[PDB]
Amino acid sequence: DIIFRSKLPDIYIPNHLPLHSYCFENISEFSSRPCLINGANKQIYTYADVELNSRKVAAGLHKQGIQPKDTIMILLPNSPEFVFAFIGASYLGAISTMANPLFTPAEVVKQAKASSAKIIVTQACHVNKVKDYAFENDVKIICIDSAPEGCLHFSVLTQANEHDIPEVEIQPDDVVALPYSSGTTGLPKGVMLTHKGLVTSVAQQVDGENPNLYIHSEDVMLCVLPLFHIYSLNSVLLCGLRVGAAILIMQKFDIVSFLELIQRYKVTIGPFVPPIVLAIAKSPMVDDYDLSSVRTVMSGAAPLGKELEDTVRAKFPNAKLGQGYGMTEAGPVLAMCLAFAKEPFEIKSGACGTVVRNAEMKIVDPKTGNSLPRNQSGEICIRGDQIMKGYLNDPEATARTIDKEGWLYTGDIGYIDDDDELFIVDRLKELIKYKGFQVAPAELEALLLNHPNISDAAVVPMKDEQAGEVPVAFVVRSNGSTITEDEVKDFISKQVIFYKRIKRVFFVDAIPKSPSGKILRKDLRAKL
Ligand SMILES: CC(C)(COP(=O)(O)OP(=O)(O)OC[C@H]1O[C@@H](n2cnc3c(N)ncnc32)[C@H](O)[C@@H]1OP(=O)(O)O)[C@@H](O)C(=O)NCCC(=O)NCCS
Ligand SMILES: Nc1ncnc2c1ncn2[C@@H]1O[C@H](COP(=O)(O)O)[C@@H](O)[C@H]1O
Repeated sequence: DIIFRSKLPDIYIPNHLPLHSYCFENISEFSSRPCLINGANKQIYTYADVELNSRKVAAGLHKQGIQPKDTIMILLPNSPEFVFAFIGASYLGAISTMANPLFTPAEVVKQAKASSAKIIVTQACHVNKVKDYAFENDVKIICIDSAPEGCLHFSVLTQANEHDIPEVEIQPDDVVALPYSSGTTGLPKGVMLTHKGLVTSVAQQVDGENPNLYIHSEDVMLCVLPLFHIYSLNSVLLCGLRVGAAILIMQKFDIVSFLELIQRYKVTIGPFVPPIVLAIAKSPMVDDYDLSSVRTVMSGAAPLGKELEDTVRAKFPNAKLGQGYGMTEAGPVLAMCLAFAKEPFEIKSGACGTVVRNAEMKIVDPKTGNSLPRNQSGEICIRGDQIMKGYLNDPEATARTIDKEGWLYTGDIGYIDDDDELFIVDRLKELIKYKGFQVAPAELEALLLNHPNISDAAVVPMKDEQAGEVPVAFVVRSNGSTITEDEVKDFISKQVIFYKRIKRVFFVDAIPKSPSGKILRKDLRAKL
C-alpha cells in the first residue's frame, strides 16, 4: 500500500482513560473558568459546575436503573442538560444515543428500538412522539422543562447525590456514544464510538506540542451546530472541554442571535458549515456587528467554495479560515486544516485538511483495489484507533465497511497532493447531504415502494445552492396509475423530518440498473 500520514509527528495518547477522565484530566487548571454558557438565558456553568452536575446526573441515572452498557437516548436541542446527560452516562460506563428532536414519531421510535434506549431525555413538546411506545416498553421519559403526567423531570437526576455513583469498571473498548449513520449503503445504523476511539480522536485534534487545532482555555467556542451529531459533540464539546475553553450554546440558529452572541461574548472559535456562511453572505445586517473576536473559522460537511470563502475573509477580518473532513464512522475526524496548528502550515483554498496524526490514510482505485499515488483520485480509506468499533448489532455491515486490516472505506473519492493536502472530488456512496444532514436514499426508496401506485424508485442528490444537495426521486408508476409529482411528495413529507423531503420527482419507464440488479446512481446524477 501507498500510505499517507500527517505532516505532524505522532503523539502520546492516554487512550486507556475513560472519556470523562480524559476530558477533565486537567480540570484543576480550569476549575473556576466558564465551561458552558447558555446563550439564551446568559447562565454560566463553570468547569467545576459541569463536572459536578455530570456526576450528580450519573448518580441520578444509576438510581433510575442505568447499568454499565445500558443506553439512554438524548432527544434534545443543544443545552446544558444535553451535556450533563452525555457525561453522566459516561461516568456509569453507559451509552448515549443522540437524536434530532425534530424527528417524526416513527423516526424517533425506530432509533429508540434499534438502540434499546432505557430512558429518553427530551422536552415536554416531544413527549407525544414517544409516550405510547415508552409506556408499552418500560422506557422512562425525562423532561428538561416541564414533566407531563407519566414523565419525570430532569431535576430528579440533578438532585441526586454525586457520592452515590457506583464503583464502575470501564474498558477502553466500551461504547460511550451511539450516533446513527447510513454509512456507505443502506439504512441508518448505530455507530459504536468508544472511550478509546473518542479519546484518540480528541487527542488527534487538540493534544501535542504542536496541536493540529490550537485551542486553549481563553477561547470562546460557538456551539450552534447540533450536539446530536458527532461532528459537534466531538469537535466542539469534547475538544473544548479537553482544553478548558468556554462553550457558548445556541439552541437554534438565527442570523441575529448568531451575530449578537459572537459580538457580546467575543467568540474566538467559529465551527460552521457552508449554509451558515451563506446566511452571513445574504444578510446586510452583518456589517453592523463586530465579529473581530473570531480568530478561527472552521468549516466542514461540504465545500465552502470561493464566494463563501470571500464572505468569511470580509466579515471575520481576524479569522484564519480552513476546511476539514469527517465521517461519523471515522470518529469522525479524518483530516484537519494545518493552518490551525499552534505552529501553522500553509494551506490551499479548496483543500479539506491533512490526515490526522496517529493514523494512516490510503487512496484506493475502485476498479482495481490498488492504492494510488499523489494527485490520483480514488476511494479515501483511513486506519487508526479513532474509528468506530463497528455498527451496533450489524456484523455484516461492519465487515463490509472496515476491512480485516483495519481500513475504513469511506465511499468518498479524493486525492492527496504534493503538500499532503486532501481534496474531496466525488462521492461513490449513495448518501445525500442536506445542509450537513444525512439523507439515506434506501430509507426514502423503501417508503416510496410502500405506495400501491409506485412500482420502482431511485433517490439521488441534486445540486442545490441553499442546501448543498436535495433529494430527488426517479419513480416508475404502477399499471393504471395517474399519481402526480405533488402526490408522491406529500406522501413522503408526512412521514419524514424536514430535510428528507423529496424536492423533485421524475417519472420514468424504468430505473437504470446493472446486470446484477443495482441502481445506476451515477447515470441518474449525470442526467440531472
Ligand atoms: C446549517 C444550519 C445551522 C441551519 O439551521 P436553520 O436555520 O435552523 O435551518 P435548517 O434547515 O437546519 O432548519 C430549519 C427547519 O427546521 C424545521 N423546524 C423548526 N422547528 C420545527 C418544529 N417545531 N416542528 C417541525 N419542524 C421544525 C423547519 O422545517 C425549518 O425550516 P424553516 O425555518 O424554513 O421553516 C443547520 O442546518 C445545521 O446545523 N446544519 C449542520 C447539521 C450538522 O451538524 N450535521 C451533521 C454534521 S455536518
Ligand atoms: N469537507 C467536506 N467536503 C465534502 N464532503 C464532506 C466534507 N466533510 C464531510 N463530507 C461528506 O459527508 C460525509 C460524512 O457525513 P456524516 O457522517 O453525516 O458527517 C463524508 O463521508 C463526505 O461524503
